[PDB]
Amino acid sequence: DILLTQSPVILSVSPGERVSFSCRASQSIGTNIHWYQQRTNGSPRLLIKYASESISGIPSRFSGSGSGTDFTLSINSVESEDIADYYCQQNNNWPTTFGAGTKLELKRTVAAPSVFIFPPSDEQLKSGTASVVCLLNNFYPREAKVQWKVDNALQSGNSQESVTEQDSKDSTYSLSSTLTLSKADYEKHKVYACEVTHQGLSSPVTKSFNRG
Amino acid sequence: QFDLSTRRLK
Amino acid sequence: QVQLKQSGPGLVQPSQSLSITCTVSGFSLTNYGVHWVRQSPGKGLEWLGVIWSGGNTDYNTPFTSRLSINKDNSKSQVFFKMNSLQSNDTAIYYCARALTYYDYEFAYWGQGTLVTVSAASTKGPSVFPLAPSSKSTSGGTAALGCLVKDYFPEPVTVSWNSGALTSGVHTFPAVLQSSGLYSLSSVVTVPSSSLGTQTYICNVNHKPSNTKVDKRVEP
Repeated sequence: DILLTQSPVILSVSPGERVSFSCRASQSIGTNIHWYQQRTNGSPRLLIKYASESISGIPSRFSGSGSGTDFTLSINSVESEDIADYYCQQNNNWPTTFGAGTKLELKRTVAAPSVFIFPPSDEQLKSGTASVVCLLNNFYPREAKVQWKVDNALQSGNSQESVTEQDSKDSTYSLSSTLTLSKADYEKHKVYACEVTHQGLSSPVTKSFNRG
Repeated sequence: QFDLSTRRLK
Repeated sequence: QVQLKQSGPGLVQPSQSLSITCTVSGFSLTNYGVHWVRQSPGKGLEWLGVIWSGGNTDYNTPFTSRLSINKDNSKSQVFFKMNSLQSNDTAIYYCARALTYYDYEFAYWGQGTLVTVSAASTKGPSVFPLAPSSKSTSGGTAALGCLVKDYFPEPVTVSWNSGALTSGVHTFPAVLQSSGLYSLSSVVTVPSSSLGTQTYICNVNHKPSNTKVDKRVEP
């Protein structure tokens, strides 16, 4: 089987910049290479066939070149909608094989998160569990710190974070930190606090509530 | 590494 | 137009078998081959096989003994079946069609089918509101959401107001809890002045358990 090596694994660029993805083959494959885009939650989308040939419905900014073992996909001026993974495919040798892919990330200006907090619903409390959700909305860059405190007691290990993929429109990220307790522990305490640290904030933002 | 939840490299 | 629509996601026990149906439209199976590709964390995109116009099949070498593809031309259906699955066979399975009948440049893909291989049991989620308030409000904008908790396996689909609300929506990737069950939240920001006039509903659909819940979210 032909091994296709895509390098680097991650590309980070600013809008309007030209960008190139590389695909190297373990032996000559002529111009038998196709390129694909995969967006968040998407199926692969065909961009270029046979190294350089265009595809109906694909923006002109996408092109491809190369022959033999060294191939290049190019976007002449990156947009935010280009945030995706890119894969190469050879079909000179059976079976057709794919590269491991390159991730395309966009830079943008620092944006502080909007911070919101949600107490557990009475509904969930009936089930005997309490989730407190802290939301960090539309921020950049991705790095952030979320610290939970219950009645001035620092929480550790009892929360889980999730971060969205980069927004294809504004290039931001959003994050949820969920603190989980039993109903009993939740009822034994008053003050629930989510403290947020981020590069876009000149001081930590604390969002909190008193149970009741 | 490919993530089945998001269909994106992580 | 040309479309490939696969059967929904689900759970399959280890050592058992996997079956996916690909229903096509906008072209005839008698004129095009249908290919099967998968995408796994371990090996990324792998070409699995193909059933051609005339019924001939090709299978990638490592799968020749545990893979069968069949079809009903009149029904425009292609059937993918794979035996003795292990946990690393957990992957997204795609059916696909090339530009020309004989080629392999895949211009048309099905939506994919997330197949989880695990000994565990299918469990539907509970849906709880993330109610908007003064503590989720800033500058005329309120945030609200739904907590989709304790389901297995992935995935769940979440929409808002039956698809009519898409702007400002963030559905977070599921996280696996120590219980071995998944949980996620879906949020959306709206003008706070619409809270007294507009209804907000998260439509949650966990296909592997055939569980559909519509959760109204109020301040």
